[PDB]
Amino acid sequence: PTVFRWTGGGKEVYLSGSFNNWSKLPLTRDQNNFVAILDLPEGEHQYKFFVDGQWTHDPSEPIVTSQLGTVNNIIQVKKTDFEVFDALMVDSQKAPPILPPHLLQVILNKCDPALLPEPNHVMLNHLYALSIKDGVMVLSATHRYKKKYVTTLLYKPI
Amino acid sequence: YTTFMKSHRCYDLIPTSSKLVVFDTSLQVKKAFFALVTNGVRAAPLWDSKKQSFVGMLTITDFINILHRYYKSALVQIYELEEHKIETWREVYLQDSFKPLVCISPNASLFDAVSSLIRNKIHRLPVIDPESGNTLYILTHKRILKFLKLFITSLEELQIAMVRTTTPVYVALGIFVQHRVSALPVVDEKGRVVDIYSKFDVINLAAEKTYNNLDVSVTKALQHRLKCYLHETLEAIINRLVEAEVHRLVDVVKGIVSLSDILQALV
Amino acid sequence: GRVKIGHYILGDTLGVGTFGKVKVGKHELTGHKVAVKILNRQKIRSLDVVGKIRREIQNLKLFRHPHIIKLYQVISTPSDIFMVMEYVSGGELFDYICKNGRLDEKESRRLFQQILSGVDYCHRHMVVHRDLKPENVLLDAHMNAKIADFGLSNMMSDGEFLRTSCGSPNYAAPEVISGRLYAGPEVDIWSSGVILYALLCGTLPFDDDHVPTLFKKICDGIFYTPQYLNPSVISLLKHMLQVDPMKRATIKDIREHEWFKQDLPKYLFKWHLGIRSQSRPNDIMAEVCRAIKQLDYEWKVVNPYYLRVRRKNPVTSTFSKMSLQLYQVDSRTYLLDFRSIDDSHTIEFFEMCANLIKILAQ
Ligand SMILES: Nc1ncnc2c1ncn2[C@@H]1O[C@H](COP(=O)(O)O)[C@@H](O)[C@H]1O
Ligand SMILES: N#Cc1c(O)c2c(-c3ccc(Br)cc3)c(Br)sc2[nH]c1=O
Ligand SMILES: [Cl-]
Ligand SMILES: [Cl-]
Ligand SMILES: [Cl-]
Ligand SMILES: [Cl-]
Ligand SMILES: [Cl-]
Repeated sequence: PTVFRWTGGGKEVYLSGSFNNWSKLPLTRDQNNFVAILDLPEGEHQYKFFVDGQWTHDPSEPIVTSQLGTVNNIIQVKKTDFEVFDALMVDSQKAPPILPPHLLQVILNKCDPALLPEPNHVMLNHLYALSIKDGVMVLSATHRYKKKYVTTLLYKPI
Repeated sequence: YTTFMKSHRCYDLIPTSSKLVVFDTSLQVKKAFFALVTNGVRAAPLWDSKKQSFVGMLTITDFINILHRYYKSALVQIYELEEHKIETWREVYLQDSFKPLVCISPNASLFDAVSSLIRNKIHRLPVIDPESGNTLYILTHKRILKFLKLFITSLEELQIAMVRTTTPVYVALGIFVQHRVSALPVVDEKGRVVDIYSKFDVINLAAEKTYNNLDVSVTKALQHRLKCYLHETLEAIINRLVEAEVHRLVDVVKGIVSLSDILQALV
Repeated sequence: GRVKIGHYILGDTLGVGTFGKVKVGKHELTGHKVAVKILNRQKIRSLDVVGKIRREIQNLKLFRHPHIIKLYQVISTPSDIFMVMEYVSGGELFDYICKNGRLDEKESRRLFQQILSGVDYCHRHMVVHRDLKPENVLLDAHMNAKIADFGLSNMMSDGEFLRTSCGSPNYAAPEVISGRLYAGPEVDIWSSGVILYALLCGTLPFDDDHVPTLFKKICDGIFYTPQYLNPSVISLLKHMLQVDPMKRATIKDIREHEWFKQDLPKYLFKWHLGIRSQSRPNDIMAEVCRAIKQLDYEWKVVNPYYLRVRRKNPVTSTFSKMSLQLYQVDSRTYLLDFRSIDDSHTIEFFEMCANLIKILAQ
């Protein structure tokens, strides 16, 4: 379906288009918005507005000047426009922060020694390390595989 | 029973949140075993920084192999252990005869996990995700026969390496090496079994830092801290094993039935 | 003839919501009533919120909880997008509490349970509806809560905190009014806490016309407990309205709490983070680059304290990425944080980090 919206005031506002044999269909008023919703076959369609005695196009919307000086609006209705996620897709075309306390909370320090508490999603993939206690560096991080977690401890010399 | 393992993925046995220790092959082999102890872990994958891949698994067996290969006396330090790297020793251990990294995937079935432990003569298997390369968790016999017991809703009918009380550690370590056995039952004055010295007991040397004296008796070693009969049912043998969380059960020794053996029958 | 969408004739504007107008929809033949969010494609790109709506729809389109407003269908047109959603006759909880007084302990609890079930459902789906207030809590004919304005909501990604200081300042958490970083669920708990107070008192715990003294009182966590209030609910409010997010009640702590547990229906439910330095924060950022380039690793400077760096692997021949953030800890200290980026990955991440650390300050 297509949305034909006239913006601005008017006692009576009508949409005349190619799609309706240039008949005068009336638009429903909100405040300063006059709308008619109607589905029309994807392709080319010309329209115009009969707003209180005067025939105008929508200046903001695409026009088409005819061989006879006729200026009507135009609408190229796409397949892209009808499918939501394809439409949103085509539509899309200091000082340091303070360290959140959530990051200072470790699952290692806080049964089985190879079993740890489930972690806060927020402190996943962050690097944690132990002080270099003579030439050996200890690095650690918690990550998630499927619905399970693994805290990898690397013992690497320097 | 056999079909059960052919279905469920390795991942199902992976714990909710677990720990995993990985040592770079370039780490000093003493610090390596010492770290296992401190991290409460019996085995650790080995990453080769140059090769950019997991090349192996450091285990307690590696400690037993180093100790026995280079124990001079209680008088002189095991210079070798005190200053070899993991890479230097894995070179020595596997000279012309080399063993690659054996592992399983999370997606792969539990049958592919039990058969690999047997087919490769190993007790610990690392579950590795191929989409990542990341080692996730080291799956074990005890872990598999735990879940195989959380689902179940004669011994002689179904169907040896020993050490004395006096026997020193060195000698026992030697037996573990030339036999390829996990635990060693202890015999007293007569053929009556009083205790059992396992590969696990060997890490208490690393823990207490007492490895530079293997001249001490197996009993003296065991001072820092279970059996079955043949007329008992195989299911009762399974029930008793896990209820005590052990690896094998043997008043005189006749045979020892292990977790790796029950898994060979149920496959 | 009246304006239709679906076969719903568009009626009166229910409200003006987050991004667009919400109007009634009465079905042509059945009489069924829906609420319709009208989003102008051109307005939603003027505010660069297109991404936000793409996601909002994505989440809302699958959620099916009884105390959250259902997103029946999204009708796209060349000019505008229509969000057809369930309509509730009772309207704002705000106006309910306005017209009627405060709710009795029994009734208050019923609704707080329903509201929290919903808040809980969101968080369980990685969605944190910032903007939780009796103005966004709607009522149906049978007096059920219905969480309604997800325009301000956001996703919860592994490893990240949110920043957007969003929602009414009365219901906004201290860390939100302070514009600090947050995990997300804790700002919803603090909002649910003020909702609970409103249900039980008919007033706001934190409320002042002098904006600066309102903002102080929020960070002072101080609010008044009237004589009628039950000490067991007082304990609960005290736990939810904690200024320390680490000291703040969790959806579990709430579930576990005795006042909550009551009559509740069934259907409802030493390590160091990175390397810390003391130089001027711009010297530290200079220090990082005269170390990253020194390692020949491609990057992209996002913020003046955020960098998205990649390393070229010589062996596996596969690029590995990590992001670096610099925070502040003391009045006198700063801290460089290393976060892994998803495409062995993990080991290569530690390696990527370590090299950088040996040539860097504490
Ligand atoms: N002390 C032992 N003496 C002889 N064989 C053993 C001993 N311990 C284990 N085995 C055998 O070694 C294999 C693997 O068992 P295990 O190393 O105990 O998990 C099985 O074939 C066992 O029967
Ligand atoms: N502000 C505003 C605003 C709108 O009122 C609309 C409308 C609309 C107008 C009147 C009636 Br009656 C029903 C719907 C459509 Br259809 S698209 C649209 N876009 C906007 O931004
Ligand atoms: Cl206009
Ligand atoms: Cl409004
Ligand atoms: Cl009506
Ligand atoms: Cl209703
Ligand atoms: Cl109120």
